[PDB]
Amino acid sequence: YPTKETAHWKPPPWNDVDPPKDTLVSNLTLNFGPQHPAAHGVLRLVMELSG
Amino acid sequence: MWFEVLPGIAVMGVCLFIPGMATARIHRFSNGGKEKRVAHYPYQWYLMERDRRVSGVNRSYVSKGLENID
Amino acid sequence: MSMVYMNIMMAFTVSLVGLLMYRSHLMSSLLCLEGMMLSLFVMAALTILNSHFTLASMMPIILLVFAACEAALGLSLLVMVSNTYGTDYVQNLNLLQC
Amino acid sequence: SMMKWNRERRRLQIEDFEARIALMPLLQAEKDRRVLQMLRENLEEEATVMKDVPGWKVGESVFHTTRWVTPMMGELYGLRASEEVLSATYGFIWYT
Amino acid sequence: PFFDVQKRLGVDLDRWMTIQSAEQPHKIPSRCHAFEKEWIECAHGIGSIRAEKECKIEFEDFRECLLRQKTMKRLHAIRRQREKLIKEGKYTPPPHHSG
Amino acid sequence: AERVAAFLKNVWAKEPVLVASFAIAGLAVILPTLSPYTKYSLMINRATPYNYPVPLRDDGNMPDVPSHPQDPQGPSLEWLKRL
Amino acid sequence: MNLMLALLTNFTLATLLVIIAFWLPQLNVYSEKTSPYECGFDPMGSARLPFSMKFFLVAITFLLFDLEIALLLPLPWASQTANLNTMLTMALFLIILLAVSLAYEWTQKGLEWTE
Amino acid sequence: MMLYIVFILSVIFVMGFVGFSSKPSPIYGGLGLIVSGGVGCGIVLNFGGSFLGLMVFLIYLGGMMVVFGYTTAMATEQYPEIWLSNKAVLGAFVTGLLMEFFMVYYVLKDKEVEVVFEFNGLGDWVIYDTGDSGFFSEEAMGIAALYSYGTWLVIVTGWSLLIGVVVIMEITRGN
Amino acid sequence: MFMINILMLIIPILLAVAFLTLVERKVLGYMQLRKGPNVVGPYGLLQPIADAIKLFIKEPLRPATSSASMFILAPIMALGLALTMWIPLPMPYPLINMNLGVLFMLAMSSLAVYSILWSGWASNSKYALIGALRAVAQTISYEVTLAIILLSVLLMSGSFTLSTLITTQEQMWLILPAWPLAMMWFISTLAETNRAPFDLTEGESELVSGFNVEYAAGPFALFFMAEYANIIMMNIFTAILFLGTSHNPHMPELYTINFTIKSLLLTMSFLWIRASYPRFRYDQLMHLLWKNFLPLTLALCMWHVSLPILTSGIPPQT
Amino acid sequence: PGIVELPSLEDLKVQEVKVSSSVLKAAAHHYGAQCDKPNKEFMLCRWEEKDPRRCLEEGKLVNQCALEFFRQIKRHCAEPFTEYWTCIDYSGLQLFRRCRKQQAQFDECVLDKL
Amino acid sequence: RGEYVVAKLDDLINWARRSSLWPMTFGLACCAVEMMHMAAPRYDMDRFGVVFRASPRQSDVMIVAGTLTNKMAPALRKVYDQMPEPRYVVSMGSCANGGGYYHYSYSVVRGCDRIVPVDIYVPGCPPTAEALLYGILQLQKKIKREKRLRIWYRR
Ligand SMILES: COC1=C(OC)C(=O)C(C/C=C(\C)CC/C=C(/C)CC/C=C(/C)CC/C=C(/C)CC/C=C(/C)CC/C=C(/C)CC/C=C(/C)CC/C=C(/C)CC/C=C(\C)CCC=C(C)C)=C(C)C1=O
Ligand SMILES: CCCCCCCCCCCCCCCCCC(=O)OC[C@H](COP(=O)(O)OCCN)OC(=O)CCCCCCCCCCCCCCCCC
Ligand SMILES: CCCCCCCCCCCC(=O)OC[C@H](COP(=O)(O)OCC[N+](C)(C)C)OC(=O)CCCCCCCCCCC
Ligand code: SF4
Repeated sequence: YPTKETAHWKPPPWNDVDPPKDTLVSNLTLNFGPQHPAAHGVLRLVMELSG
Repeated sequence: MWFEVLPGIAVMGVCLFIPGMATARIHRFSNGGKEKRVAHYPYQWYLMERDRRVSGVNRSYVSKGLENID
Repeated sequence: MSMVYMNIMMAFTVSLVGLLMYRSHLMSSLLCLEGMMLSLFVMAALTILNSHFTLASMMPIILLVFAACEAALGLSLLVMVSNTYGTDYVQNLNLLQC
Repeated sequence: SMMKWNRERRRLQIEDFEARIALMPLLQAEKDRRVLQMLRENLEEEATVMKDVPGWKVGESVFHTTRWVTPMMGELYGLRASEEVLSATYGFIWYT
Repeated sequence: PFFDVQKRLGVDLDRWMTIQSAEQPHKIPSRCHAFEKEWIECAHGIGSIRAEKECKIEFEDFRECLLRQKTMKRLHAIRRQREKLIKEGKYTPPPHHSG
Repeated sequence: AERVAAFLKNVWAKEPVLVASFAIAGLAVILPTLSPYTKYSLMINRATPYNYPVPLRDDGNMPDVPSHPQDPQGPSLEWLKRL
Repeated sequence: MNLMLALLTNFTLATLLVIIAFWLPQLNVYSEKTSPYECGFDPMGSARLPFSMKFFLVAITFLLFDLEIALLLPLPWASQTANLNTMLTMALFLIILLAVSLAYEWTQKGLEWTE
Repeated sequence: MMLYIVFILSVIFVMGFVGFSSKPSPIYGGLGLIVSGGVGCGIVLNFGGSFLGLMVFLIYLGGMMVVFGYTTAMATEQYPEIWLSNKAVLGAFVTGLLMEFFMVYYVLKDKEVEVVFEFNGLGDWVIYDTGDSGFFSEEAMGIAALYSYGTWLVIVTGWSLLIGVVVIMEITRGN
Repeated sequence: MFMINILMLIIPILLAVAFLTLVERKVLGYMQLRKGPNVVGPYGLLQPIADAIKLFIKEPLRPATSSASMFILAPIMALGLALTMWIPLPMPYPLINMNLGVLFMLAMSSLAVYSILWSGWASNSKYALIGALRAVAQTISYEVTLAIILLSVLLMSGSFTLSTLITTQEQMWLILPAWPLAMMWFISTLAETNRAPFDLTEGESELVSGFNVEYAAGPFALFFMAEYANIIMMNIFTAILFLGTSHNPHMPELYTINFTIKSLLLTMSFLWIRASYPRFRYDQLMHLLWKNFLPLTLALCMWHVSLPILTSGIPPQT
Repeated sequence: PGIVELPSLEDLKVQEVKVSSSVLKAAAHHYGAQCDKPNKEFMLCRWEEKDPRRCLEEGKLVNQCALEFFRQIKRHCAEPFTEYWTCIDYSGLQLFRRCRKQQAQFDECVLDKL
Repeated sequence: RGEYVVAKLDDLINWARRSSLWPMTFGLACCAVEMMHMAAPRYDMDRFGVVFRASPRQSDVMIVAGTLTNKMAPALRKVYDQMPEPRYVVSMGSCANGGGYYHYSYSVVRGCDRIVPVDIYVPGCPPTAEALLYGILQLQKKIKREKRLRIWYRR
């Protein structure tokens, strides 16, 4: 029984599997140096970290 | 030399000795020269609250011997 | 029914009302489930300890054991929700329509 | 060594418990009089406080049975000072 | 129980903790042991329909022991009356009730 | 007996912590069922008098119940004083 | 009374030390001084961003094992019972099942952190 | 007065509940549940159960430590909400304290209050038992009976914890 | 006289912590072929006094991005809880005599973790956050092992009372019957105190300063004071647990001298270890205690439940 | 319903045993050997009657026999007993272990003189 | 007298600050190698109370040991700014003093004193470990002669 509310409803996938969402992995960027004991003084190591 | 490290250990040792000594001596002073009564279970607490009443001065560490029965 | 039972029973009601009114985070609602278990533990422990119901003294412990299972189970589902949408928002959990 | 000393510790415990078992008849007899004395003192004082209340019956029981019911803390220390009520209620739990 | 496997098999799975007047470690009694025992023995084998009316006296005493509603009301009246008399200087507390 | 010895040596060379764990746990399960002293642990616990020994009303027909604590009747703890 | 007074003294001393720290010294506050520290260069993003937990499975398992200490800690009192045969059986059964849980997760690569 | 310590702890117990029930950032909600766990331990500990009070505090201290790690991984945003940053959070926080105030105000004034049940305001100390136990802790003897009396409880809880580990691995496998 | 007893506990503790910093710098110095503090005072005896004054007259800063109430609550909680773990310790008489003292210390040690988590989170800094989440991993690593190691020992003592451990070791130290448990316990106190080789919450060479990277002046000193008061306490706990001292009720001072020496030596071993070993990776610390200590602790827990039963050596309940 | 019946203060009047807990514990073993019959009589009354009001008379004979017990110690073993319970009184736990030498002196006096 | 008291308080805080100097763990170039040898056993800067700490928020002294380039200059100012006061800067070596061997380079800052204030200049290329230690003990004497409280007392 179509209504205004259910006009944009569409039948679910034939196998219950929805498409995976667009990659939104947010890696953490960290300045490892230069003022860092293990950076040997003048190294600015920009690291993408996951955990 | 290494024995120049000892003065810093002696001061540290004296500081660790005081807490134990102070508690031991303060308990004696607060319980008439005896160990503070240990009451881990109600029976021991029941006897300590009976000591207060028997003492007649509201102190559980004041003992009453055979001189108080006649 | 002393004045302590009022606050304990009010704590359960607050955590129940807190669980039934979601804001956004699934984690915020999981805390309300663990809050409700805490109220039930305290209320049961008080009644058992006051009535000297000796054997019932283990019931509050058995109540915490199964509160952890639910809490761990709720966290495991929260991991999979986060892995699918990048957040623990409950508004994303709407693919299934009543 | 550990199991030989623990075995000796169990015998020292039985001796300690038998010392209590020797005193319990004396302690129980004293406690019974102490509880009955306190209840009577509350009854002799409920009479004066509640002399004017219309329907009050001094010493009325809340139970249908005539069996002896162990008084709870409120009944026994109903009218006594807060100092002794504090020690009779939380004295043990707070003694550390 | 919906299925009474315990009763037939003769195995006691959870009956040992159902009541507070049952056997306890070191024979430690519950505060309302006598009241529960009386209500249980009065209402044994007669069904809850009859016990709800024929064992009403024992069950009301049992509830009084459990929650102490009537005792606390009685204490409240005595305490409230004493304050009224004292507030209007009409009653002197005795020594053993003060120290 | 040759192939089994190979398994034990292999684990003893690669997981010595686990070999000690299972060996320790195996002794915990086996020795109590064999020790002759396990029965005394039960008796010592039963011999510890937490509660008061409520006396029995004497109807005149209880020959095995003592009238005084120091009477020969009743359980004896002579075994415990030597254990 | 003693325990509560001991706690009040410890956290009162802790508080008074903090108060002195903020009111005794000479302060010169300006924007660059209180900016977040990232080794000299401005942080690239917010510290409040998600931080992936690679040991999430082991952290959930900690919740279940942390409840075994609640069940195991009564053992010293449990050993005082007259039912030693039953008590020792259920003590070992409970510990063994705790060990089988560890074995299952270990063998199924559950204790290995995610890549 | 110290005679109302249990009641005073139960007021903080509710205030902590309003802390996380208003649902701010789970970081601050976790703090609220720790305060309630701490005072809840105090309340139980004053009725004669020291093991139960210390145990629930111990379990919830580890419980919220895992929750803290999960909050920085999966329940965090750029501006974590405090009890003042949001009208919905602030509205529910002020409402909870006001109801606590009125219930506390009426119980301490009338010595009674009727909400579903009838509560008595004389003080929690009036219901304590006047007899002493023996040479043991009744709470400790009851908890130690789990292994001699609670054979069936040990099996079901033991099996539940075992299956709990199997289940969480299955749920989080992802394939 | 009870307030005087409290002050006669915390004040000497704060003095011992102050001079443990001197003792560590000189012991590390001589194990590194140098001297350490010897200029400020005779043999460096005034170095702790100079450091305390310097830190408390220095400017403390609240970072612009910090959560102030939690940022300032954390140092207060750390020092308040490090002083609270001394009140049940029998030396030989506890200030607060608890029937469940072992449980109380466990509960307080789990609550003191949040002085790290809230410190690191409230700072709103990436290195403070990485440091805070290393404390979550560390606690997940040792908590289960630590509690069951205590339980195994308490099955030979028979109670959770700390003063009972004195009676248990009246004939012999518990190091002999429980040397395997003493080894794991010692390592677990290193992990629990965030000490090298398990100093990961700070991890100087990796996280600059870890959870307290943003702390300055007095607030930093409170974290440092809490850190050093814990290692002394965790070694007093070890001496009571495994190196029991004889208690003569007429000479309670002899216990204190002998008990103090063992605590100093165990504390010196912490400094000895910090000079000798590298640092674990914090995922390697988790595998150390879950794959090696936990399998052994579970086995030893079963062994110590059965050994008293099969030898008729169950300790008394009271 | 009904009035709770209580004894008068004259029915509860009796000569108390005013000795501290250390005195009682020092003499407990001998006390339980000599005063068994009045003790066990009173203790049977409490468990059978279940009412402290029904065992007041038995509860007085417990007091009467305990006094006579200490009077006999006060006549023959006054000095050894005082040393014994002074040493038990010193310990916080009132341990028997630490007073064996003083216990022996108290045990031998009663054995010979009583 | 009030002047006497503030003089003694000044001697106390001045003593505490010069006896507990905590340099930031901050080195740029070859001059940091000579700074390592001042921490090595022969000179043992730790015995004077001088302890390195990595966090700028726990440091009292910045030793600019090496060359300062235009790329690094913003980083240096940031870490200097994040030092709680009182804070002192020691410039070590020709590069950090006035550019040294690289004075005329497109990418070198001609002296760290263009970026931060400097309290002591230690000459050399590199200064020997014993020459840096002279500058540290010269900084301590400079702190010993501060008159913070006396100047406050007569404002
Ligand atoms: C070769 O290539 C290159 C590198 O590659 C290596 C580089 O790297 C770099 C970059 C260089 C740098 C960043 C500088 C390098 C310089 C060095 C000196 C590093 C070399 C190696 C070292 C080992 C130096 C020092 C490091 C360590 C680990 C030594 C260990 C000894 C110590 C004393 C450190 C700290 C130890 C302890 C025990 C604690 C002392 C700490 C304190 C803060 C003092 C006490 C604390 C308190 C809080 C006060 C106490 C009292 C209180 C709080 C009050 C209590 C009392 C009351 C009453 C309240 C360059 C340019 C380079 O070219
Ligand atoms: C009566 C009650 C007491 C009995 C309780 C019953 C439960 C007992 C088990 C409880 C402990 C749970 C763990 C048991 C399983 C052992 C762990 C396991 O699953 O190992 C599987 C192992 C996987 O490793 P894999 O990747 O394949 O690489 C090595 C290959 N060789 O693959 C393998 O290769 C393993 C090979 C077989 C290992 C056998 C282990 C037997 C353990 C029990 C021995 C106990 C007796 C020993 C002590 C004797 C007494 C001193
Ligand atoms: C908790 C509540 C805190 C209250 C405030 C406390 C800090 C401020 C107190 C200053 C009082 C005052 O007036 O001292 C100042 C007076 C002289 O005053 P003046 O020259 O007229 O100052 C007018 C303003 N000038 C100075 C800018 C022109 O110098 C003195 O004689 C002593 C000053 C040093 C402090 C002495 C205390 C020593 C303690 C030692 C601890 C180890
Ligand atoms: S001053 Fe000399 S030693 Fe120092 S960085 Fe420059 S070139 Fe290298």
